[PDB]
Amino acid sequence: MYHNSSQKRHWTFSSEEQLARLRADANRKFRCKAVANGDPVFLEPHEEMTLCKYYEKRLLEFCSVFKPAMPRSVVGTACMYFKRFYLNNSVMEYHPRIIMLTCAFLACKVDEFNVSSPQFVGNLRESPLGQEKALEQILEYELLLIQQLNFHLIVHNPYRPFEGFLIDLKTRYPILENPEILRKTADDFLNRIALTDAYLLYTPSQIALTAILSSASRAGITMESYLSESLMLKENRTCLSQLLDIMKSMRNLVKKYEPPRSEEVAVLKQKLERCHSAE
Amino acid sequence: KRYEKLDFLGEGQFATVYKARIVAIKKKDGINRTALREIKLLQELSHPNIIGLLDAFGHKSNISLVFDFMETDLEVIIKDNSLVLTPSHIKAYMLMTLQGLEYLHQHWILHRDLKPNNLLLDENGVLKLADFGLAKSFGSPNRAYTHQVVTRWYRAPELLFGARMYGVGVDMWAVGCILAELLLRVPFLPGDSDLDQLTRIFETLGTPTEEQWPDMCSLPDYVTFKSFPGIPLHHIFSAAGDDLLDLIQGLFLFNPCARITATQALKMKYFSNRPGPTPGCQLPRP
Amino acid sequence: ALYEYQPLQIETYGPHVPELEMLGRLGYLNHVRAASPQDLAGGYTSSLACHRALQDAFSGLFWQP
Ligand SMILES: CC(C)c1cnn2c(NCc3ccccc3)cc(N[C@H]3CCNC3)nc12
Repeated sequence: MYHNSSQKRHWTFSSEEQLARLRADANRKFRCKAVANGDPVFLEPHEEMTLCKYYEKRLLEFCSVFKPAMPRSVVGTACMYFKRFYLNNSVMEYHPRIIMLTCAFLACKVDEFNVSSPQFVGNLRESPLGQEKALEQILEYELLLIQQLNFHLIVHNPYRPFEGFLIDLKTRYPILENPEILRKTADDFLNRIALTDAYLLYTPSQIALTAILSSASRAGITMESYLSESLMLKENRTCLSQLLDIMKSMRNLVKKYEPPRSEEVAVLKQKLERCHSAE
Repeated sequence: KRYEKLDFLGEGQFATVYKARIVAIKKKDGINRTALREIKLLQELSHPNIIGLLDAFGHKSNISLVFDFMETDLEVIIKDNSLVLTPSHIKAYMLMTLQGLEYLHQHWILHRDLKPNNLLLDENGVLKLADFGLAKSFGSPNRAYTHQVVTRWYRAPELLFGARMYGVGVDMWAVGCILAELLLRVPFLPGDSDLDQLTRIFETLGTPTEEQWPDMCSLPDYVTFKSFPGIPLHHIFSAAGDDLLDLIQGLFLFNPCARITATQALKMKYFSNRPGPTPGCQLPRP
Repeated sequence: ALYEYQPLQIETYGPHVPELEMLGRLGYLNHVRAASPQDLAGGYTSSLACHRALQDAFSGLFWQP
């Protein structure tokens, strides 16, 4: 359950500033380590963020063509693993190409989605020697990934809260006659919310409710009575306001997110390759 | 490492346990899925009657788990002929087991391996459920389960009939078996095979009908048995009180839905009637 | 000391979830998939899935880091 989970306790952060601080500390720690052990080779935190967004997209694409059919909960767990890993680790030390595959592997194990290692690596569009090399790399990085997650493997995704909210709307909110029409767009918004840092800043229930209400507002429905009356928030004004600003900030995070650009990503990919070759 | 090994506690088909400084460390596929299951579940649970995962470490694809050191388990208590299991002791063990199981079921997790040696006892007399290597989350309709779970002696008839979907009853039935083992000091239904396990169940508690199990015939591995009358419960457990008999009957109901849940079992008069459960410090120890 | 059942309470930081047995009365089960006879025989009901979904929906809706 989320309300006493590790995700709530250790992986839900106050603001974007704390996340940027974690990423900057990771970047600076790698810079210090490389300077001591061993400058246009190094990457700044915003460049690391662009690379991380690119490879989160790569992980999503990998999971969306995985055979056998890969549960969406598994994909959410893997993407959460990726985000959490690169909160405290530099893409310059551990390559995101391997880390994302390790995240998918660990998520498949943790979610109880049973798949054999050769079956897993067969989904990679690489030659058999490449698949064996990738499997060896994943095996090397699995324990490292688990350690960097502080052994917090259960990830609470917003999809089940989304389903529960749909059940509640269909039962206790006759004003909205067919909550099913809210699904697609809400799911779409959910996808966009996944691309931001919202999974580290808000609860899965808050994210699901924000997606549903964004779908309702986009459809032209002001279903605020669900919050006021059905959710009891009429008696508590403080709770109502403290939820409304949460959804508003979530919408603003989705508004201010920018997808990585193509040739910019190419430049940073060359930079990362140089970082991992010179080392 | 940070833990200095103290003693070798045991070796199993899945892992080996060492006492160390006090804690207990359990040492191309990758990291073992049993250890990963234990970590992922015990990190999300905190309750006095559930084994605590204090730490975890490892190297390469081997991983060691750190738990609190438990002095004994219920199997050693049951098999020890020099300890008398009074009604108060049995009630205390049952109470701790059911409280841990209620907490576990509230967080939508099935133990699926309940048995006397998986119910460990600390030095203070606190019973903790352990060996979560078969434990799984339940309540999701899109996820199928294996019927091989639970050691055969404590496996529920729905599991023995091939149920791929089940709830807390699979634990509850095992709890009932444990309760029976606490009263008779011997395994209640020691079947040599699945067929023999079902035979012993029906020979002791009668052959269920549709009146007691409205959809038993839908189970994939259901085979029509002989219509046994069973044995009355007061004949099996002569020293059992009426409240204890009601608890046993609820735990051993053939219908899993009708089978009492941990919450319902805790609310039964048996736990509220006299005598009260023994405090942990006064429970028997080998 | 005689045992007394104290229902353990865990703060969910969200709206109240209707109890497991009341779900059918309140009309929730009309919006979840009906359990097949096989699932019922093993002790699986649609009520469990509905209760879990509602609990997940309401868990930590009002919580702030
Ligand atoms: C949580 C787990 C890793 C744990 C914690 N304590 N503990 C102990 N302690 C000593 C003891 C306890 C009970 C009976 C005898 C001896 C033994 C043991 N494995 C033995 C016992 C059955 N097979 C090998 N596993 C554990």
